[PDB]
Amino acid sequence: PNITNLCPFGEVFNATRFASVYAWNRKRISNCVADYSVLYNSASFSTFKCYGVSPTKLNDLCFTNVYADSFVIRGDEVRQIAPGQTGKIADYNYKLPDDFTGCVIAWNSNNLDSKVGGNYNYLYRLFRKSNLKPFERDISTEIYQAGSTPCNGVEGFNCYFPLQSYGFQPTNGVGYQPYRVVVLSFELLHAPATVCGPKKS
Amino acid sequence: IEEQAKTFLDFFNIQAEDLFYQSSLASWNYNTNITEENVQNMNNAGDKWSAFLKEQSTLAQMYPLQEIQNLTVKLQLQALQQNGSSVLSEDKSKRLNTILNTMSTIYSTGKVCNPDNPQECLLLEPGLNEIMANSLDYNERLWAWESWRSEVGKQLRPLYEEYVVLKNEMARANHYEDYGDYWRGDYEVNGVDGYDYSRGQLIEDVEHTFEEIKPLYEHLHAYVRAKLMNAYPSYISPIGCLPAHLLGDMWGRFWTNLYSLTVPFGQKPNIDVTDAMVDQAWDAQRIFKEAEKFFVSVGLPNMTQGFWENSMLTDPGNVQKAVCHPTAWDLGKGDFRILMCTKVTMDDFLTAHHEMGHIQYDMAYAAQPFLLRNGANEGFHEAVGEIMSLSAATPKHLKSIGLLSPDFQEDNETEINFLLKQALTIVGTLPFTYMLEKWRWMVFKGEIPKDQWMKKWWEMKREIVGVVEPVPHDETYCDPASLFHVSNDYSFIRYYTRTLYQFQFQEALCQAAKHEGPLHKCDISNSTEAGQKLFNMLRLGKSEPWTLALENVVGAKNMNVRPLLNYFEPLFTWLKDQNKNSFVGWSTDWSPYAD
Ligand SMILES: *[C@@H]1O[C@H](CO)[C@@H](O)[C@H](O)[C@H]1NC(C)=O
Ligand SMILES: *[C@@H]1O[C@H](CO)[C@@H](O)[C@H](O)[C@H]1NC(C)=O
Ligand SMILES: *[C@@H]1O[C@H](CO)[C@@H](O)[C@H](O)[C@H]1NC(C)=O
Ligand SMILES: *[C@@H]1O[C@H](CO)[C@@H](O)[C@H](O)[C@H]1NC(C)=O
Ligand SMILES: *[C@@H]1O[C@H](CO)[C@@H](O)[C@H](O)[C@H]1NC(C)=O
Ligand SMILES: *[C@@H]1O[C@H](CO)[C@@H](O)[C@H](O)[C@H]1NC(C)=O
Ligand SMILES: *[C@@H]1O[C@H](CO)[C@@H](O)[C@H](O)[C@H]1NC(C)=O
Repeated sequence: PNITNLCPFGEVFNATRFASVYAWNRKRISNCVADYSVLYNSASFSTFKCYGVSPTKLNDLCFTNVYADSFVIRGDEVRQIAPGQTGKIADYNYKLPDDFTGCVIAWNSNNLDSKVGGNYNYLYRLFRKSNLKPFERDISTEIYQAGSTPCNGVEGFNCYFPLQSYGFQPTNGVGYQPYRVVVLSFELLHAPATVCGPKKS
Repeated sequence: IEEQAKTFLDFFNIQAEDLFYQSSLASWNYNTNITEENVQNMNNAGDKWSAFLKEQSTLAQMYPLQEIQNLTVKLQLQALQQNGSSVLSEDKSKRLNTILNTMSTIYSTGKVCNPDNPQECLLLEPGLNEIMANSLDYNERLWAWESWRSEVGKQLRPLYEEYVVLKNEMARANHYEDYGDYWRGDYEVNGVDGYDYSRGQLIEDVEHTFEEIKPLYEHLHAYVRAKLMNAYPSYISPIGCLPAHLLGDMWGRFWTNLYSLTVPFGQKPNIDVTDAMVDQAWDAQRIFKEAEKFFVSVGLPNMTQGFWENSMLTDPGNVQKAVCHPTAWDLGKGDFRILMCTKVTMDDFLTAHHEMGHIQYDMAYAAQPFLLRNGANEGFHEAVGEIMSLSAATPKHLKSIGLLSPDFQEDNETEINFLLKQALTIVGTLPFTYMLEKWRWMVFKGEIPKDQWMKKWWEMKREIVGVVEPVPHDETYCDPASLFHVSNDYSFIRYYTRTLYQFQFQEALCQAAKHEGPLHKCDISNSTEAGQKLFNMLRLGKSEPWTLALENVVGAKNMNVRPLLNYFEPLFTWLKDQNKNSFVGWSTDWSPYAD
């Protein structure tokens, strides 16, 4: 029982920079034996919820396609990263399917992402003409027309730039603090390639 | 259409949260360390915040209020659509701001000079207030009192007149009959199926409720007069108005400083536990933690980490000037804090409960949309803070938390001393608030001609309050402007309405708590039913009519005095026998300068 490639989860979770939620990252995971128990028992997450296979039961399965979606959101938006949810993020920045097979993991990054004077680097979409499909990413930035008068790509009465920044500051209360979110999406497809849990003696 | 306004308010709330936070944080920084740098930063943040509000109130006019059916949009938008003083021409606007700053300046440079040694000047804060609170020399008290109306009062008179005119033009431009009518809009409710309230009803309710409490006041007056005559013999008439300068302060607003002369049973000890705090080595943290427990015990949330980590709970670390005057803060973005340079004393114990009560109200409505994040009306915020303090003060509480000895014997005489102190603090101020607002409203409405302003003031102080000012001042004076709120543009009626809301709340919650005795012996800290009952209202902010907020907490759609009377009924019962051998009420023909 030797140790093989375990997949670069370190680059998923303890990555330096995270994406804006409106333009979330999509990272492919493959060709390895991945231990998920070690994320669960790290006790380093505020949120660790599965809609699919339990956090330590993932270790008894093989998947062919594992994807890690990642981004930064406000703490009060953490509850929206789930199947069946609606809201500013769930409706048009990032949406999980009602039949999602994976797990959503999140943690407080106030000491990493908040800045004195305000961290305005992270963006979310405030407006979209329609809601996103599950796992859809839309990073187009035309000026959003709210009114009936045709808007010629110019901010004005009833016409708004669709993306707005956050303003993360060290003394924001909980819920206005930034959170780093990783979503692990699991698929079983048909290819000579897997992501497996560990062998037991 | 509502749809476009909805989109707009969502966009507005996303901007407003950040700019308000920057401004609030800049003001906070100033208040914890007074220095020019922080002044410059709060002033700059304040100006871009006002500029933002003006740009948004301009955009807001393109969303006709009448097309919006939902209240959360209609109310937030109506709040944003007010044009304020922008309705005034550029010259009238800058002139009014100049006047307001000038009036604040005259009051603020609050000094008078003593003819005994003209180069020696007194300030209002130390000095004149110290004389009015502690000296028993009729003549010293009289000079100090007059010197404030002369000097500061007289200097303000010509500004006050221009002020009234400019404010009425502004109010009319915004479709109010006058500025008093503008202020009364804070209690106005419309289009809510019976929870509606017309601005003119504030006057009817204030006048009605006032008449109903006069008997408590008349007996308090007679009792106090009987006692002050032994401090100021010859000077006070047995059947008259008390001279204004003999009431304990510069305006005759509180009768609290007279307590030491009027103490019912001077042979009995008080419940001032400060010595216990000293023997038990309590510090500021203990004081705030006991206050936190009060709130936790009733079912309210605990304080946030930001509160415990960032608050100025003690004197500043270096020899710094800071605004130590106690106050709660809400910066936006869930950042809650307090400023209070706490000393180990019962007064700060009670203050900590008062301000934390304000924080709990701010936390409860934190989830409301930004323009609705305030109390139901101007008197609600303080009414909540006052009930938390009132409960913390009872001997029942104090002995239960190990602060007052468990062997303390509370009896009839103790209860009376307690209630009189409270009456001097509460009952004795209602006619002041009532009289002042009634007078200012008549001034703003144009009912009192500019050359009859002091004439009416003096007559009303004798007929309503029962106090006679010792000097027959001319119309060159503006004695009401000698008070902070009058010269600095504040409404005052909030104190009248707050007091009555306070007692209605205390009664409703003591009933929820199943208290079995009189209201002054009530402690609701162990009642989670009372906690939830109040909470359900606190969480609403301004999203609902204040009249509904009262139905939810007290079972009423309006204010009442019966709970005030019930709180003090046993004091009253006692006063009724104390005055059986004397005149109750007062004559207004007598004055201390009559001859
Ligand atoms: C977390 O950070 C630590 C730092 O040593 C690193 O070793 C680890 O691989 C990172 N990632 C995870 C998923 O623990
Ligand atoms: C004084 O206010 C300034 C604002 O820059 C702050 O940086 C400084 O630490 C404060 N001084 C003290 C002694 O708190
Ligand atoms: C106000 O907004 C709320 C949002 O849930 C909506 O339910 C309510 O119906 C709106 N008011 C009216 C009168 O439509
Ligand atoms: C303020 O709003 C009112 C609402 O009708 C409008 O009539 C008035 O002209 C506006 N004033 C300014 C200064 O924009
Ligand atoms: C607040 O947190 C403290 C931490 O121990 C807890 O003991 C207390 O009961 C909490 N209060 C509430 C209302 O949850
Ligand atoms: C003391 O208690 C007795 C009980 O009968 C009561 O009659 C008496 O009036 C009380 N004393 C005072 C000052 O109220
Ligand atoms: C009421 O006081 C008792 C006295 O110890 C205390 O134990 C109890 O916890 C208090 N009630 C609540 C809800 O904390």
